[PDB]
Amino acid sequence: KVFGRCELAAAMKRHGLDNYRGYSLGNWVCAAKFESNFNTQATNRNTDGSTDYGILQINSRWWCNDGRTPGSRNLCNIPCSALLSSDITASVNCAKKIVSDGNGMNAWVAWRNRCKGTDVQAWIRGCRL
Ligand SMILES: [Cl-]
Ligand SMILES: [Cl-]
Ligand SMILES: [Cl-]
Ligand SMILES: [Cl-]
Ligand SMILES: [Cl-]
Ligand SMILES: [Cl-]
Ligand SMILES: [Cl-]
Ligand code: NA
Repeated sequence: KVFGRCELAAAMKRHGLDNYRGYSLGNWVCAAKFESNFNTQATNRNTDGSTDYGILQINSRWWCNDGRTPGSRNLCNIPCSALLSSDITASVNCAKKIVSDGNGMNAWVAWRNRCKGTDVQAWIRGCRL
């Protein structure tokens, strides 16, 4: 599914991401935009053989199981495929564990390079939140 911007904001917000670990909703929307263009189906292969999955491009090196990332962990206890669902529950639940791991949203390299310190509130402007 390709979410609309406000659609994704509303789902993130429902699922409890707004101000999760002190990150306003716009940070999460911005992250999703630059990670997946709001596409739940987005995948990207990393150089190390791991793969990033879903709207927040969660990586199989640590966070999910895809059966093809040697030495990896599955800290969210999910098949990576669950991160591709039109239901964002698994992505949000796993993102909450990621963002609590000590580096906050710096865990998402695209958030650090494209969202951090920007007017991230723009990403939820106009939404009936
Ligand atoms: Cl947009
Ligand atoms: Cl915001
Ligand atoms: Cl594996
Ligand atoms: Cl393969
Ligand atoms: Cl594990
Ligand atoms: Cl599995
Ligand atoms: Cl933080
Ligand atoms: Na894994």
